[PDB]
Amino acid sequence: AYWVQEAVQPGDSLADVLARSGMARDEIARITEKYGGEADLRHLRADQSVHVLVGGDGSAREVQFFTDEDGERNLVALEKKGGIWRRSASDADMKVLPTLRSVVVKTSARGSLARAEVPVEIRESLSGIFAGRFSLDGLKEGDAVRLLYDSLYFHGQQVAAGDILAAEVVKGGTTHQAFYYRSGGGGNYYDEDGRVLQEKGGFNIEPLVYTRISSPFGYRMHPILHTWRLHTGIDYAAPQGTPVRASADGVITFKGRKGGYGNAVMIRHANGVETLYAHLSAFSQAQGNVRGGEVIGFVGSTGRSTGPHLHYEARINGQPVNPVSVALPTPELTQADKAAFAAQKQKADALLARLRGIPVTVS
Ligand SMILES: [Zn+2]
Repeated sequence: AYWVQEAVQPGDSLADVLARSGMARDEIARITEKYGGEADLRHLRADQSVHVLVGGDGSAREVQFFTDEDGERNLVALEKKGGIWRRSASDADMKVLPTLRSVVVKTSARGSLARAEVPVEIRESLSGIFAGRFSLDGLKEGDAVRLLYDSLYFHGQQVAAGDILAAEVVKGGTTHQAFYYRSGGGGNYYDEDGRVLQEKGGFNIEPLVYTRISSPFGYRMHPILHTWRLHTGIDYAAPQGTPVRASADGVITFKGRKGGYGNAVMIRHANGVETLYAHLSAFSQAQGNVRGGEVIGFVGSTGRSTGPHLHYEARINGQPVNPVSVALPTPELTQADKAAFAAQKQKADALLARLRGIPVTVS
């Protein structure tokens, strides 16, 4: 038994990829007939590789791939049980593993990170996190990037990257650090002193007054089904018609129906950052240039939505990232939180510090 990963090319159906990985047409039919009516298997996104576990005989035992809907990515994990295709449904299937990287830039940050196999999710989040302290494209030969992040493994196969837990960038001899601190939304990023990393202006407001965050950005395991789903933004539950505001100055690049996002507004900000405001009930008169705080629309349940909520999504260079401390203001910590933060960051700091003493990429 051994694994194979077949890269998804634009226009590929699940069948095309499985066929190209050498799987028999009969086997492909069985998979498409059984799950083709629960997820789009006819048009997969080419941002991944389909994983297939092939037994000694040469027949498939397990297939792993992501299906996409506007606002989410569902891990379709199938496995033969008694020779019958079933959805993997074990809370032991996925492991979330801490991963550490130390990269020394040769010509560019993004290229050196790409070479070290740092996933695009992580490269673009890193760029967003330090935006207020320095630009990532400004790193030169000799500069260094150290990362501690969650890596998601399904039956031993790395399928996705989770949150950055800690990051250190040494630029022109200056050390910049960011630590993830959490205590129903995710955490926030603070520097080594528990202070906000973001610039004075930029993203100074949440896009609305809301009841509660019904779903943060990130990978979540379904409590009963044990299936995995990436939420590509934050769902803020709020009453129908609640005003929605541009989180920062920018230019509106889209206003209208956007598939499963329903009524949506897209804003282009600086630094390749875009914000998306989805499921709106209505638009405002905002057009072209917008100011942070300007009303751009109103909460609804248009598109793929059960109840009223704003789906808020941040994209850096086209990649959806966790909006916290990137396209949202970071709340300042109280002296109490600063203490709890200092204690919680000691483990991550020890790891970054140990790799600092190494003058080349660790590999
Ligand atoms: Zn959503």
